[PDB]
Amino acid sequence: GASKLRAVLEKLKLSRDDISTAAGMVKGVVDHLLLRLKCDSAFRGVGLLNTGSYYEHVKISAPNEFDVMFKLEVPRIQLEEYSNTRAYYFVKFKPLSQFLEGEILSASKMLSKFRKIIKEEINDIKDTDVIMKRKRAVTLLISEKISVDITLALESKSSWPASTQEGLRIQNWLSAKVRKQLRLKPFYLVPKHAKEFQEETWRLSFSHIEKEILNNHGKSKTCCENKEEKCCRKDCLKLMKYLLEQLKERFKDKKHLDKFSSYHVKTAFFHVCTQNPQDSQWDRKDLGLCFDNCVTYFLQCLRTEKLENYFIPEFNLFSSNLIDKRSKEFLTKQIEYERNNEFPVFDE
Ligand SMILES: CNC(=O)c1cnn2c(O)cc(-c3ccccc3)nc12
Ligand SMILES: [Zn+2]
Repeated sequence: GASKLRAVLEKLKLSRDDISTAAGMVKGVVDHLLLRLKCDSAFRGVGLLNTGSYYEHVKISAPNEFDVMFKLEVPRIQLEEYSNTRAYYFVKFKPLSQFLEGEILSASKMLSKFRKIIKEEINDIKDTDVIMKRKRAVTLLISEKISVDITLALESKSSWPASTQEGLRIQNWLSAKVRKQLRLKPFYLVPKHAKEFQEETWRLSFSHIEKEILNNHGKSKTCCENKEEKCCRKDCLKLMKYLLEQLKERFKDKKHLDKFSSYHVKTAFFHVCTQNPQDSQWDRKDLGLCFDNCVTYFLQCLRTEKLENYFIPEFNLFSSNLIDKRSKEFLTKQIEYERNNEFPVFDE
Protein backbone atom coordinates (compact mmCIF):
# COMPACT_ATOMS: atom_id res chain seq x y z
CA GLY A 1 0.00 0.00 0.00
CA ALA A 2 1.39 3.34 -1.27
CA SER A 3 -1.81 5.48 -0.85
CA LYS A 4 -0.65 7.66 2.09
CA LEU A 5 2.80 7.83 0.37
CA ARG A 6 1.31 9.07 -2.93
CA ALA A 7 -0.91 11.49 -0.90
CA VAL A 8 2.20 13.04 0.78
CA LEU A 9 4.03 13.36 -2.57
CA GLU A 10 1.09 15.41 -3.96
CA LYS A 11 1.04 17.71 -0.89
CA LEU A 12 4.86 18.09 -1.19
CA LYS A 13 4.35 19.05 -4.88
CA LEU A 14 2.10 21.92 -3.73
CA SER A 15 5.05 23.58 -1.95
CA ARG A 16 7.08 23.70 -5.24
CA ASP A 17 5.96 27.28 -6.36
CA ASP A 18 6.57 28.93 -2.90
CA ILE A 19 10.05 27.27 -2.63
CA SER A 20 10.83 28.31 -6.22
CA THR A 21 9.98 32.01 -5.65
CA ALA A 22 11.91 32.07 -2.31
CA ALA A 23 14.93 30.51 -4.15
CA GLY A 24 14.59 33.44 -6.61
CA MET A 25 15.10 35.97 -3.75
CA VAL A 26 18.17 33.98 -2.54
CA LYS A 27 19.67 33.73 -6.10
CA GLY A 28 19.38 37.54 -6.35
CA VAL A 29 21.14 38.36 -3.03
CA VAL A 30 23.79 35.62 -3.46
CA ASP A 31 24.77 36.71 -7.06
CA HIS A 32 25.25 40.23 -5.56
CA LEU A 33 27.42 38.95 -2.64
CA LEU A 34 29.57 36.91 -5.01
CA LEU A 35 30.12 39.98 -7.29
CA ARG A 36 31.34 41.99 -4.19
CA LEU A 37 33.36 39.08 -2.69
CA LYS A 38 35.30 38.55 -6.01
CA CYS A 39 36.78 42.08 -5.51
CA ASP A 40 38.94 40.97 -2.55
CA SER A 41 42.35 39.44 -3.44
CA ALA A 42 41.77 36.36 -1.19
CA PHE A 43 38.21 35.52 -2.43
CA ARG A 44 38.93 36.23 -6.15
CA GLY A 45 38.05 32.78 -7.52
CA VAL A 46 34.88 32.56 -5.37
CA GLY A 47 31.80 31.02 -6.97
CA LEU A 48 28.43 29.48 -6.22
CA LEU A 49 28.44 25.71 -5.60
CA ASN A 50 25.04 24.75 -7.18
CA THR A 51 24.59 21.77 -4.82
CA GLY A 52 21.93 21.09 -2.19
CA SER A 53 18.34 19.85 -1.86
CA TYR A 54 16.97 22.49 -4.18
CA TYR A 55 19.25 21.71 -7.24
CA GLU A 56 18.81 17.98 -6.55
CA HIS A 57 14.95 18.55 -6.67
CA VAL A 58 14.50 17.06 -3.17
CA LYS A 59 13.70 20.28 -1.20
CA ILE A 60 10.55 18.88 0.54
CA SER A 61 9.51 21.84 2.76
CA ALA A 62 10.61 25.09 4.57
CA PRO A 63 10.60 27.76 1.81
CA ASN A 64 11.81 30.27 4.46
CA GLU A 65 15.05 28.25 5.02
CA PHE A 66 17.89 27.82 2.40
CA ASP A 67 21.51 26.61 2.52
CA VAL A 68 24.07 28.01 0.01
CA MET A 69 27.64 26.85 -0.71
CA PHE A 70 30.46 29.13 -1.89
CA LYS A 71 33.39 27.37 -3.60
CA LEU A 72 36.90 28.92 -3.66
CA GLU A 73 39.56 27.35 -5.79
CA VAL A 74 42.78 26.69 -3.97
CA PRO A 75 45.84 25.85 -6.25
CA ARG A 76 48.31 23.14 -5.06
CA ILE A 77 47.34 22.06 -1.63
CA GLN A 78 48.59 19.45 0.80
CA LEU A 79 46.25 17.72 3.30
CA GLU A 80 47.22 16.33 6.72
CA GLU A 81 44.58 13.97 8.24
CA TYR A 82 43.72 15.04 11.78
CA SER A 83 43.90 12.33 14.53
CA ASN A 84 42.97 9.36 12.23
CA THR A 85 39.47 10.87 11.68
CA ARG A 86 39.38 10.04 7.89
CA ALA A 87 37.07 13.08 7.32
CA TYR A 88 38.90 15.95 9.14
CA TYR A 89 42.08 17.56 7.75
CA PHE A 90 44.52 20.44 8.05
CA VAL A 91 45.04 22.51 4.87
CA LYS A 92 48.70 23.11 4.10
CA PHE A 93 50.55 24.45 1.02
CA LYS A 94 52.54 23.11 -1.20
CA PRO A 95 46.21 34.88 -2.03
CA LEU A 96 45.36 33.19 1.32
CA SER A 97 48.85 33.93 2.89
CA GLN A 98 47.11 36.31 5.36
CA PHE A 99 45.15 33.37 6.93
CA LEU A 100 48.15 31.05 7.52
CA GLU A 101 48.53 30.38 11.31
CA GLY A 102 51.94 28.77 10.81
CA GLU A 103 52.19 26.48 7.75
CA ILE A 104 48.47 25.59 8.38
CA LEU A 105 45.55 27.64 6.93
CA SER A 106 43.33 29.00 9.77
CA ALA A 107 39.61 28.16 9.47
CA SER A 108 38.82 30.97 11.99
CA LYS A 109 40.90 33.71 10.25
CA MET A 110 39.48 32.63 6.85
CA LEU A 111 35.85 32.66 8.08
CA SER A 112 36.38 35.97 9.91
CA LYS A 113 37.36 37.80 6.68
CA PHE A 114 34.45 36.02 4.88
CA ARG A 115 32.03 37.20 7.67
CA LYS A 116 33.68 40.70 7.47
CA ILE A 117 33.20 41.22 3.63
CA ILE A 118 29.61 39.67 3.86
CA LYS A 119 28.77 42.02 6.80
CA GLU A 120 30.14 44.98 4.71
CA GLU A 121 28.20 43.92 1.59
CA ILE A 122 24.72 43.49 3.20
CA ASN A 123 24.61 47.20 4.38
CA ASP A 124 25.36 48.39 0.78
CA ILE A 125 22.39 46.29 -0.62
CA LYS A 126 19.22 48.51 -0.45
CA ASP A 127 17.07 46.88 -3.27
CA THR A 128 15.79 44.09 -0.89
CA ASP A 129 15.88 44.00 2.96
CA VAL A 130 18.87 41.83 4.04
CA ILE A 131 19.96 41.45 7.71
CA MET A 132 22.92 39.29 8.90
CA LYS A 133 22.44 37.10 12.02
CA ARG A 134 25.49 36.91 14.43
CA LYS A 135 27.73 33.76 14.62
CA ARG A 136 27.00 30.98 17.24
CA ALA A 137 28.95 29.90 9.01
CA VAL A 138 27.05 33.14 7.97
CA THR A 139 23.24 33.44 8.25
CA LEU A 140 21.16 36.04 6.35
CA LEU A 141 17.53 37.10 6.61
CA ILE A 142 15.95 38.17 3.33
CA SER A 143 13.06 40.60 3.54
CA GLU A 144 12.26 39.40 6.99
CA LYS A 145 11.25 35.86 6.13
CA ILE A 146 13.93 33.84 4.32
CA SER A 147 16.96 32.58 6.24
CA VAL A 148 20.12 31.76 4.27
CA ASP A 149 22.86 29.63 5.80
CA ILE A 150 26.09 30.46 3.81
CA THR A 151 29.00 27.95 3.89
CA LEU A 152 32.52 28.50 2.47
CA ALA A 153 34.14 25.48 0.84
CA LEU A 154 37.71 25.19 -0.53
CA GLU A 155 37.99 23.52 -3.92
CA SER A 156 40.81 21.10 -4.70
CA LYS A 157 41.28 19.67 -8.16
CA SER A 158 43.70 17.10 -6.58
CA SER A 159 43.06 13.32 -6.38
CA TRP A 160 40.62 12.45 -3.59
CA PRO A 161 42.19 11.57 -0.15
CA ALA A 162 43.01 7.91 0.59
CA SER A 163 39.95 7.64 2.98
CA THR A 164 37.63 7.78 -0.11
CA GLN A 165 39.51 5.01 -2.00
CA GLU A 166 36.94 2.30 -1.07
CA GLY A 167 33.94 4.69 -1.01
CA LEU A 168 31.29 5.59 -3.65
CA ARG A 169 30.32 1.93 -4.33
CA ILE A 170 28.38 2.76 -7.58
CA GLN A 171 30.16 0.23 -9.93
CA ASN A 172 27.31 -2.31 -10.11
CA TRP A 173 24.63 0.45 -10.19
CA LEU A 174 25.93 3.53 -12.03
CA SER A 175 28.98 1.70 -13.59
CA ALA A 176 32.72 1.77 -12.91
CA LYS A 177 33.03 4.07 -16.03
CA VAL A 178 30.95 6.73 -14.16
CA ARG A 179 32.88 6.14 -10.83
CA LYS A 180 36.15 6.85 -12.70
CA GLN A 181 34.61 10.04 -14.28
CA LEU A 182 33.21 11.22 -10.91
CA ARG A 183 36.49 10.73 -8.95
CA LEU A 184 38.29 12.86 -11.64
CA LYS A 185 36.07 15.80 -10.46
CA PRO A 186 37.26 18.13 -7.60
CA PHE A 187 36.58 17.69 -3.88
CA TYR A 188 35.67 20.26 -1.24
CA LEU A 189 36.59 21.11 2.30
CA VAL A 190 34.15 22.90 4.58
CA PRO A 191 35.48 24.35 7.87
CA LYS A 192 34.16 22.05 10.61
CA HIS A 193 35.97 21.61 13.92
CA ALA A 194 36.40 18.08 15.39
CA LYS A 195 36.08 16.89 19.07
CA GLU A 196 39.02 16.90 21.61
CA PHE A 197 37.45 21.06 19.85
CA GLN A 198 40.10 21.40 17.14
CA GLU A 199 39.08 24.81 15.69
CA GLU A 200 41.55 24.57 12.70
CA THR A 201 40.18 21.48 10.83
CA TRP A 202 38.31 21.09 7.54
CA ARG A 203 35.79 18.32 6.68
CA LEU A 204 35.48 16.68 3.25
CA SER A 205 32.47 17.56 1.11
CA PHE A 206 31.08 15.78 -2.01
CA SER A 207 27.84 17.76 -2.41
CA HIS A 208 28.44 17.93 -6.19
CA ILE A 209 28.80 14.14 -6.49
CA GLU A 210 25.57 13.64 -4.45
CA LYS A 211 23.81 15.94 -6.94
CA GLU A 212 25.29 14.19 -9.99
CA ILE A 213 24.20 10.78 -8.60
CA LEU A 214 20.69 12.05 -7.66
CA ASN A 215 20.04 13.83 -11.00
CA ASN A 216 21.38 10.90 -13.12
CA HIS A 217 20.31 8.03 -10.84
CA GLY A 218 19.46 4.99 -12.91
CA LYS A 219 21.33 1.99 -14.33
CA SER A 220 19.67 2.82 -17.66
CA LYS A 221 20.55 6.27 -19.12
CA THR A 222 16.82 6.74 -20.03
CA CYS A 223 15.63 6.13 -16.44
CA CYS A 224 12.63 8.45 -15.77
CA GLU A 225 12.49 9.66 -19.42
CA ASN A 226 9.55 7.41 -20.49
CA LYS A 227 6.34 5.69 -19.11
CA GLU A 228 7.99 2.22 -19.18
CA GLU A 229 11.13 3.55 -17.33
CA LYS A 230 9.67 5.55 -14.40
CA CYS A 231 11.29 4.74 -10.99
CA CYS A 232 10.60 5.72 -7.33
CA ARG A 233 14.16 6.49 -6.10
CA LYS A 234 13.77 10.29 -5.60
CA ASP A 235 10.24 9.74 -4.13
CA CYS A 236 11.67 7.35 -1.48
CA LEU A 237 14.34 9.95 -0.48
CA LYS A 238 11.64 12.71 -0.37
CA LEU A 239 9.49 10.47 1.89
CA MET A 240 12.41 9.52 4.20
CA LYS A 241 13.42 13.24 4.50
CA TYR A 242 9.76 14.20 5.20
CA LEU A 243 9.39 11.34 7.77
CA LEU A 244 12.35 12.80 9.80
CA GLU A 245 11.23 16.45 9.42
CA GLN A 246 7.70 15.57 10.61
CA LEU A 247 8.96 13.54 13.61
CA LYS A 248 11.55 16.25 14.45
CA GLU A 249 8.64 18.83 14.37
CA ARG A 250 6.32 16.57 16.47
CA PHE A 251 9.05 16.20 19.17
CA LYS A 252 10.74 19.67 19.05
CA ASP A 253 9.56 20.23 22.71
CA LYS A 254 11.52 16.94 23.69
CA LYS A 255 15.01 17.63 22.06
CA HIS A 256 16.14 13.98 21.27
CA LEU A 257 15.94 14.14 17.38
CA ASP A 258 17.99 17.39 17.25
CA LYS A 259 21.23 15.57 16.28
CA PHE A 260 19.55 13.79 13.30
CA SER A 261 19.67 15.44 9.87
CA SER A 262 18.55 14.96 6.31
CA TYR A 263 22.20 13.94 5.64
CA HIS A 264 21.69 10.74 7.72
CA VAL A 265 18.59 9.95 5.61
CA LYS A 266 20.42 10.79 2.32
CA THR A 267 23.46 8.62 3.28
CA ALA A 268 21.17 5.69 4.22
CA PHE A 269 19.34 6.25 0.88
CA PHE A 270 22.57 5.95 -1.19
CA HIS A 271 23.35 2.73 0.71
CA VAL A 272 19.99 1.28 -0.31
CA CYS A 273 20.68 2.37 -3.95
CA THR A 274 23.98 0.34 -3.78
CA GLN A 275 22.06 -2.68 -2.40
CA ASN A 276 19.38 -2.45 -5.16
CA PRO A 277 21.32 -1.50 -8.32
CA GLN A 278 18.56 -2.48 -10.78
CA ASP A 279 15.96 0.03 -12.01
CA SER A 280 13.44 -2.92 -11.78
CA GLN A 281 14.02 -2.88 -8.00
CA TRP A 282 12.72 0.76 -8.09
CA ASP A 283 9.53 0.34 -10.11
CA ARG A 284 6.86 3.08 -9.59
CA LYS A 285 4.29 0.28 -8.82
CA ASP A 286 6.58 -0.95 -5.98
CA LEU A 287 6.81 2.48 -4.13
CA GLY A 288 5.26 0.96 -0.94
CA LEU A 289 7.78 -1.96 -0.90
CA CYS A 290 10.70 0.41 -1.83
CA PHE A 291 9.95 2.94 0.91
CA ASP A 292 9.55 0.03 3.36
CA ASN A 293 13.21 -1.12 2.57
CA CYS A 294 14.38 2.49 3.10
CA VAL A 295 12.55 2.71 6.53
CA THR A 296 13.90 -0.83 7.37
CA TYR A 297 17.54 -0.11 6.38
CA PHE A 298 17.50 3.20 8.27
CA LEU A 299 16.22 1.39 11.41
CA GLN A 300 18.96 -1.22 11.13
CA CYS A 301 21.54 1.65 11.17
CA LEU A 302 19.89 3.12 14.27
CA ARG A 303 19.85 -0.31 16.06
CA THR A 304 23.39 -1.36 15.05
CA GLU A 305 24.74 2.27 15.59
CA LYS A 306 26.32 2.02 12.10
CA LEU A 307 25.71 4.57 9.27
CA GLU A 308 28.87 4.87 7.20
CA ASN A 309 29.60 7.96 5.12
CA TYR A 310 28.97 6.95 1.46
CA PHE A 311 32.36 8.45 0.41
CA ILE A 312 34.41 7.73 3.57
CA PRO A 313 33.57 4.11 4.62
CA GLU A 314 35.56 4.39 7.89
CA PHE A 315 33.63 7.51 9.04
CA ASN A 316 30.49 6.42 11.08
CA LEU A 317 27.77 9.12 11.22
CA PHE A 318 25.90 7.04 13.86
CA SER A 319 28.90 6.62 16.22
CA SER A 320 28.02 6.69 20.00
CA ASN A 321 30.51 9.59 20.22
CA LEU A 322 28.21 11.61 17.82
CA ILE A 323 24.71 10.44 18.74
CA ASP A 324 23.89 8.83 22.05
CA LYS A 325 22.18 5.40 22.07
CA ARG A 326 19.05 6.71 23.92
CA SER A 327 18.41 9.18 21.00
CA LYS A 328 18.71 6.44 18.34
CA GLU A 329 16.36 4.29 20.43
CA PHE A 330 13.78 7.17 20.56
CA LEU A 331 14.03 7.66 16.76
CA THR A 332 13.59 3.81 16.36
CA LYS A 333 10.54 3.78 18.73
CA GLN A 334 8.85 6.59 16.71
CA ILE A 335 9.64 5.31 13.18
CA GLU A 336 8.35 1.81 14.11
CA TYR A 337 5.15 3.26 15.69
CA GLU A 338 4.60 5.33 12.46
CA ARG A 339 5.15 2.29 10.16
CA ASN A 340 2.78 0.26 12.35
CA ASN A 341 0.00 2.81 12.29
CA GLU A 342 -0.02 3.65 8.57
CA PHE A 343 2.14 6.79 9.16
CA PRO A 344 -0.12 9.17 11.25
CA VAL A 345 2.68 11.84 11.19
CA PHE A 346 2.16 12.16 7.38
CA ASP A 347 -1.47 13.54 7.42
CA GLU A 348 -0.33 15.70 10.47
C1 LIG B 1 25.15 15.66 9.95
N1 LIG B 1 25.77 15.89 8.67
C2 LIG B 1 25.34 17.02 7.85
O1 LIG B 1 24.47 17.75 8.20
C3 LIG B 1 25.98 17.25 6.49
C4 LIG B 1 25.51 17.99 5.44
N2 LIG B 1 26.40 17.84 4.39
N3 LIG B 1 27.40 17.00 4.81
C5 LIG B 1 28.51 16.54 4.16
O2 LIG B 1 28.80 16.99 2.87
C6 LIG B 1 29.37 15.71 4.82
C7 LIG B 1 29.07 15.29 6.10
C8 LIG B 1 29.98 14.41 6.93
C9 LIG B 1 29.81 14.42 8.31
C10 LIG B 1 30.67 13.68 9.09
C11 LIG B 1 31.68 12.95 8.46
C12 LIG B 1 31.83 12.90 7.11
C13 LIG B 1 31.00 13.68 6.33
N4 LIG B 1 28.01 15.78 6.72
C14 LIG B 1 27.16 16.63 6.06
ZN1 LIG C 1 14.59 6.89 -12.30
